[PDB]
Amino acid sequence: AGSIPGRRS
Amino acid sequence: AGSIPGRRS
Amino acid sequence: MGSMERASLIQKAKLAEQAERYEDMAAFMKGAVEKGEELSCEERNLLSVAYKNVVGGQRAAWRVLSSIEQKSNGPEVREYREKVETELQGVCDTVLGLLDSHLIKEAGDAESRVFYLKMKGDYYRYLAEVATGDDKKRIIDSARSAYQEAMDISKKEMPPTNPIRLGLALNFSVFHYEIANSPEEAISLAKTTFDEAMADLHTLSEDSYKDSTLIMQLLRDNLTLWT
Amino acid sequence: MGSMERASLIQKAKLAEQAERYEDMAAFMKGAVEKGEELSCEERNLLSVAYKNVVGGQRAAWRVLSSIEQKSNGPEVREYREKVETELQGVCDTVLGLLDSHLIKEAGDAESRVFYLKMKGDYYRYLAEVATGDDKKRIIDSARSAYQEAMDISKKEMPPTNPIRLGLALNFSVFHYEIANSPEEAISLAKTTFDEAMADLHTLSEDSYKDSTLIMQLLRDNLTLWT
Ligand SMILES: *Cc1ccc(C(=O)N2CC(OC)C2)cc1
Ligand SMILES: *Cc1ccc(C(=O)N2CC(OC)C2)cc1
Ligand SMILES: [Cl-]
Ligand SMILES: [Cl-]
Repeated sequence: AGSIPGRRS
Repeated sequence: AGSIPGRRS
Repeated sequence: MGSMERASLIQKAKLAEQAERYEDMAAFMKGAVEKGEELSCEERNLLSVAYKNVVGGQRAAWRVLSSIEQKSNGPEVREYREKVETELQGVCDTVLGLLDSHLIKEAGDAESRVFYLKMKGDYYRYLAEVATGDDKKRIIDSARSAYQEAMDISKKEMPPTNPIRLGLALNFSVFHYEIANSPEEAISLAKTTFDEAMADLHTLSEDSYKDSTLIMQLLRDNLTLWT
Repeated sequence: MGSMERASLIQKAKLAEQAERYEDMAAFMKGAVEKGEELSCEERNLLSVAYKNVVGGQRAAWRVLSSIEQKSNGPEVREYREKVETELQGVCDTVLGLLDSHLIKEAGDAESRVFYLKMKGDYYRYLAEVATGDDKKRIIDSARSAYQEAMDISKKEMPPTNPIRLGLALNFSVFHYEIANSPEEAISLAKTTFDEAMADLHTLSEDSYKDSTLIMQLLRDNLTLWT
């Protein structure tokens, strides 16, 4: 189950 | 130019 | 970071991201927040990316060690899992402290207020992942309450395709599935979120369409895993 | 790490490796070295893997920032490159301090002494990568001298297929090519190393054959890039 990949910005 | 990948042991 | 200019902290956070130095990036953005000014859209993203990466590495390590620890059931594996767990809890507490002092109370626009409240739900969710004792229930309710307040605002103030609204619903659905033991609520939220966004796509530019459909696919991936 | 048992430090270094927590792994192995006992073959590898990963991340970040800095030619990019550079130099100095106090002087067997001296050459090579001023020449000679002493021992005491001997020659050839501006010496060393190992492969078991041919391929890859 994936949450938001907020790893790149 | 690659040295030894001693990243796993 | 009190002696460094706010703009320099922001500049160095961007450099640290390029260098994949996420601990530095988080310290720079923590320093920027503590200057006391509100954050722009771009700055909020820098803050969020930095701490997501830091805690993301800690969660991955905690899961490795928790798995080893469960297969074993000396004190070393438990001791080291505890060390990692304490360090993760400290990072979550730091982020929650930034939101509480004073990002959330000064956030009046829907886009900033929903963003910070989603953050609050996420970092309580990370605390809940490792919680066991007398406060696991209270931590879960703290996550639910932040997500719920963010949901209420986003439904009132944002279009169904807004990426923050979509990412909030995605993570709240993961909260329902993984933390709250409510898989039916998780599936219902993801499906209603997906369907209402689909019906709003006709209003978007080519670039906004790409942004929204990307996150809708993440909802779809979860539904495929859950059903 | 003075209050933790040597065996617990070793155990936790292995756990940290599994968790990809290389900074912890290096601190645990630093604590193990400082117990004052010699290190076994496996323990030497743990020490080496830990610090290679830590400095490997720092070198990658330094290269990103140095590239940005050169494209720019405010003070932020230089300042942050300097910060990363200082942190990298501190890690190299720490490893070099462990070798000097007192791993190398207590290492009498060829396998341990060549291993530590190769380490010494590597961490001076990393210092040379970022050096500019009055000591760049002296740092390069410190790397060359450690590699050379290790080479002399390995040629006298190890078979041409020994993986430590092969990895030493590989990295010394990279030193020649990248640091000493001696590409012909680099190519000659890699080719003579490869050829002498090929002629010794017939003596090896299936598993030793796999170990040696793996590193011979790294020599071959470099020769392909260099010629
Ligand atoms: C909560 C949240 C974060 C990020 C987005 C977004 O637009 N994303 C994820 C990736 O960049 C971080 C594309 C939406 C919602
Ligand atoms: C100096 C050195 C390190 C490691 C080896 C070896 O046998 N390797 C590289 C990988 O594991 C670290 C396979 C040889 C020489
Ligand atoms: Cl520990
Ligand atoms: Cl800096």
